[PDB]
Order: sequence, then structure tokens, then C-alpha cells
Amino acid sequence: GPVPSRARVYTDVNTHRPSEYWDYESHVVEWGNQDDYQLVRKLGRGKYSEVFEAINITNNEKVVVKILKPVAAAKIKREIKILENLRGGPNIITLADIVKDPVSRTPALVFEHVNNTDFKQLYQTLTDYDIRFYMYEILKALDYCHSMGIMHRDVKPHNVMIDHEHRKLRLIDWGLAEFYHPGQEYNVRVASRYFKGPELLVDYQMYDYSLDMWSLGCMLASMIFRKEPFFHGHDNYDQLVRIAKVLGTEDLYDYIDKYNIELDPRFNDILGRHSRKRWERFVHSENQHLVSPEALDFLDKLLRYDHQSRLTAREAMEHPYFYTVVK
Ligand SMILES: Nc1ncnc2c1ncn2[C@@H]1O[C@H](COP(=O)(O)OP(=O)(O)OP(=O)(O)O)[C@@H](O)[C@H]1O
Ligand SMILES: Cc1ccc(O)c(-c2ccc(C[NH3+])cc2Cl)c1
Repeated sequence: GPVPSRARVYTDVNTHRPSEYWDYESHVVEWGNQDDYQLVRKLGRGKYSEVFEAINITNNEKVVVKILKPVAAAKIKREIKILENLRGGPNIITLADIVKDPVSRTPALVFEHVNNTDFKQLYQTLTDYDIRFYMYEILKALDYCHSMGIMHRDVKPHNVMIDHEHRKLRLIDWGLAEFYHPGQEYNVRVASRYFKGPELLVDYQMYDYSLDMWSLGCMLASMIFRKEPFFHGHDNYDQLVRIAKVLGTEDLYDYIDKYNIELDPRFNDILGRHSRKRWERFVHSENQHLVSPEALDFLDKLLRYDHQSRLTAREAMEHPYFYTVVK
């Protein structure tokens, strides 16, 4: 069967913290008063919730209310416990309160409001310097949650709030986040298609924090190369083929060989044979202002098949790509 895997970092965090820290099922929610909040406008409606701009009428401050759609009780307590454990961490969204919505009869998560700059505007206008600056802010959030025994599992632009005016970044939507327990087999149906790590695409369930680093690499590649999304799969199978056309099939076969994974037989007909492409191949006159040897070397170290061989968030912060960033 598949060979087991453990993270190379923060393996023992949930072991040396008390059971109350990670045992989200046993957590007793301290309910706030829904009357403290007045809904202003609907901001969005996702697959798991309806999001509203609101006012905390006790201090007249702008807040965001995430009214959870009815889903398994376990999923809701896990998000709450993770948000509470991470509260106050660098660039982590602050959960201000938890109330019972009077209409839905479900929990409503109250968060600090972030004046998020338009995604299009950020994608099209962030400079080489700003990309490095914001990547460093994301790494602060990832190293914090990983050091706290949590993996996000849904790192992507939609889950990163940027208030560009105040150079403020927040990592949001901890709805897919999980506690990392060495040897635990996790559901591979996490992250959005273009951000899925090769471990998820090959159905390797013993993954860890390093999945977030692959997702981060996907975000970076699209941004610096002006190729949205960087790995543009038509489905989860073609998603692996898109990766293989850049990283090559030989290192993919080495990866599956090392972990004793058996590829789904449907790959035999679609994967073909591909050599690794040098990162300089993706450079052209419309993206050369966002690329540098440091950017390419950094990307190279995140987008690796072997989840164990990727830079951790802390090593990533030491990379020459960030030397120019004012600290
Ligand atoms: N703290 C916040 N400040 C400002 N806007 C927010 C905040 N939190 C969430 N939003 C807005 O709500 C959107 C969705 O939030 P979230 O992803 O947590 O809900 P979801 O159920 O996953 O919805 P979706 O399916 O759209 O992702 C975000 O993309 C963002 O635009
Ligand atoms: C530094 C960096 C790199 C790649 C990205 O897509 C982003 C980014 C993050 C969040 C949003 C807004 N939701 C937009 C962008 Cl471009 C940032």
C-alpha cells in the first residue's frame, strides 16, 4: 500500500498542546447577541454561506457577517475552533463574535471588516515590489497557522483580502482548514481545481501543511507570468496533465514511486511523456517586469511534486526573492 508521510516541520504541535486545543467536537461555543449587529448589504453568497456587510451598533464599527448554510455540525465547530486558536496571529482574519442568526437559525460568524481592493485591479496593477511585499505577508499568515498545527487547504486569491490603500492583508475563509495530526488520512476533495497539489490529484491522503505551499506557488506563477490560472486543467485529471507539461513526467513517476502510489489507470491514455520546462520559457515582453532570477528560483522551490521537498513557509521567508522587501 502507500508509504506513510509526516510533515518535516510542526509534526508535534497538536500533541504538546492540550486536547481542548484541537478537539473541535468538544468545544462549547460562547454565543454573542445577534441584536448587536445590523445587516447593511449582501456582499456575496458562497457554497457554504451568505456574507453581509454589517454594523456593530455597540461601537458603530463596520463588520462582516458570514451566515453559515446548514451543513454537518462538525464542519462548523472546526472553523470556529481554528478561528479562535488563530485569533491575533499575523494577517489572520479576526473572528470578533459568533451569534445565532434569527432567520437561518444557524451560526453567523462576525469578522473584522477589510476594505478589499478589486481582484482585477490588484492582479493587473501590483508591481514586482508589491508582489514580493504581499507574498511575504501571506507567508507570515501561513507560517503562523502551520506553527499552530493548522493547514488552510484553500489558499487562492479569493481567500486573500487586500486593502491596498493601507497595505493590509488578511487570510480568510478557514472553512476547509484542518488540524494537522501525523499519520492522519485527509479528504483529498479540498482547494479549488487550479490550486490543487499533486498529492490531491494522485489521491495521496497523508498530506500536510506543504499543500498550502503548492497553492501559494500556483498564485505566484499566475501573477508573475500573467497566465491566469497557471495550470489550467479542464477537470481534476487534465489538471495533473497540465502540471506534467511544465514539471515533466519523470519527476511525477519518481514521486508516485517513492510514496508507492498507483496512478488511476485513466492517466495511461492522457498523461503522455513530458520533459521539465525551464522557468525562463514562460518569460515574455508582457511579464518580464514581474520576473527575476530570484522569483524563478523561489517558484522552482514551491512547485515540486514531492510535498516533502517544497520550501516550508519559514524557509520561504529567508529566500533572496524577499531581500528587497522593507522589513
Ligand atoms: N472580513 C471580511 N471583510 C470583507 N469582505 C469579506 C470578509 N470576509 C469575507 N468577505 C467577502 O465574502 C466572500 C466569501 O467569503 P467566504 O469565502 O468566507 O465564504 P464562502 O462560503 O467560502 O463563499 P465563496 O463560495 O464565495 O468562497 C469573500 O470572497 C469576500 O469577498
Ligand atoms: C502577492 C500576490 C500574488 C498573487 C495574487 O493573486 C495575489 C492576490 C491576492 C488577493 C487578491 C484579492 N482577492 C488579488 C490578488 Cl492579485 C497576491
